[PDB]
Amino acid sequence: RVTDEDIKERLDKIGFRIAVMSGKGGVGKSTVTALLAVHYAKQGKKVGILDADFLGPSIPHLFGLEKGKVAVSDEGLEPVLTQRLGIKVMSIQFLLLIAGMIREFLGRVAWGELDYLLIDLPPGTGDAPLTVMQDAKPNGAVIVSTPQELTAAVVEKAITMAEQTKTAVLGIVENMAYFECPNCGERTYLFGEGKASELARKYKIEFITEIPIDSDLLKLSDLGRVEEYEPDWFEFFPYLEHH
Amino acid sequence: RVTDEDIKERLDKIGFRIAVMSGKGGVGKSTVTALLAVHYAKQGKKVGILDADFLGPSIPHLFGLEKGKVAVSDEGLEPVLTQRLGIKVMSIQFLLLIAGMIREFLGRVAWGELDYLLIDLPPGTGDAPLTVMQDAKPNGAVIVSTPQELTAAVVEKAITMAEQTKTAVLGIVENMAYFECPNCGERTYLFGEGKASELARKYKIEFITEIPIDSDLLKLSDLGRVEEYEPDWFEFFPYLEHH
Ligand SMILES: Nc1ncnc2c1ncn2[C@@H]1O[C@H](COP(=O)(O)OP(=O)(O)O)[C@@H](O)[C@H]1O
Ligand SMILES: Nc1ncnc2c1ncn2[C@@H]1O[C@H](COP(=O)(O)OP(=O)(O)O)[C@@H](O)[C@H]1O
Ligand SMILES: [Zn+2]
Repeated sequence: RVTDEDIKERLDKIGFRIAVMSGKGGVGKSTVTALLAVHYAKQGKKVGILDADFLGPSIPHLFGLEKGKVAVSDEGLEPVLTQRLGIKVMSIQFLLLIAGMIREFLGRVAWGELDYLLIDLPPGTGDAPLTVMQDAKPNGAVIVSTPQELTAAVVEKAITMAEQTKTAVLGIVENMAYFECPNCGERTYLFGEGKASELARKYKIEFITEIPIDSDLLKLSDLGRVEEYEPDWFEFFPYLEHH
Repeated sequence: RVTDEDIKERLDKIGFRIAVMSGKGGVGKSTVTALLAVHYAKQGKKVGILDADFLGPSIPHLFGLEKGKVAVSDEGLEPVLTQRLGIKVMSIQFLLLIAGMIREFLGRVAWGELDYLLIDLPPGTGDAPLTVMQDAKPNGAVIVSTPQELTAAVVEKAITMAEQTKTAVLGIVENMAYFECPNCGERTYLFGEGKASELARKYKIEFITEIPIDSDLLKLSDLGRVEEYEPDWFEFFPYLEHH
């Protein structure tokens, strides 16, 4: 119902809008989203996450927000805040077609004044995540995918979408690329790993990162305490002017 | 189109029909299917695989069968054989609603005389994999799922389906449960691992196995040479009368 100009006055308080996509599911898009929200929060920045993954909403579960309950004030629908860092989260999970539901998350929700709003788009490069791009129109987007699945095609299907909304591709994250034995510190690289840096150099992308399969990030993700995850794989993410 | 009694004379040559299900995708259902077909083939047994995963058919790709091409003889639709071990494979992939397509794979295809016919059901415990059970009616089925997702509920949704077709639950496979550093041999167990043996003991299941995240099985799976994968995680699978 929210007017297309009603969003304007709402997002005018959001300094930068980042979108997190993936060639598919399992790649770990939502977990990465979480870590980029935690990265920016721990730095003192005000972060907001807009869970746009209707298929499989894992954002609320990563921050122990199973207490799905949306309250409404003058500002509108109050997004539940994570306890530890206080990051604002809005997911349809808190409500026990889609083109308009994101329009509402952008106009009715009270994101207040925050520097970043990470949008956790649905998996894939199809229309589903396309519609969200249309109404959101992020300033930057991050491509998330596993090593064994980081084709130049997919990476290009991404650079493609970012065109229909004119959104800069901020970087590429190669999730679950290697493994480090805590016993000796050895690193065993999975087949196809290393394809991130090459694609990035090829398509002129600035940021690149390789998050290994960390048994700890899996432990805390399930317990809903992903905010206590100490290792920061984004402690090199370039400045993004959020004025 | 095949009559429901036409299958009878067809499956009368198949000694045992095993079904491989999963609480969802990514769990590695199709890869496990492949290894159980390779396990039985390397032992001299005649194996047949019926790729029933329309959503994401990975069986043909695991055996380098991208040469999708179904030939038809007196016997009917000739299933393409894997080069190394000669396992018969039938997938809709070789053809560039579903309730009847499996009926055809059971009546038109020429499985000849084989001891085992592994069926790679679609992911999940919904209706999709249910319909396949109705027409197939396996003698045994194997539950495949990741450690972090092996709830007693899901394990029971399985024991449930096996009832509507009266099919014995042969065992539970905990895929990607741990990791072994080839440097020192250390084992790092992922969060939630070990839930297989417990569920099994609880529900009275005989076979149980834990296949670790093996960078090698990932290498050969992509190259379409999963038949060269030397480690046998089924070298303890109980005998199964297939006369
Ligand atoms: N680096 C990692 N190490 C270990 N487990 C991981 C890692 N990245 C993701 N996971 C786990 O993989 C599963 C899928 O990731 P998820 O973020 O849910 O994917 P997506 O958003 O595409 O559906 C979850 O159990 C998640 O916690
Ligand atoms: N033990 C393992 N070690 C490494 N990679 C694995 C393992 N099991 C599965 N994989 C990989 O995980 C992905 C998903 O498995 P898949 O069998 O395709 O799942 P599903 O049958 O449920 O669709 C594939 O890339 C597969 O090769
Ligand atoms: Zn080691």
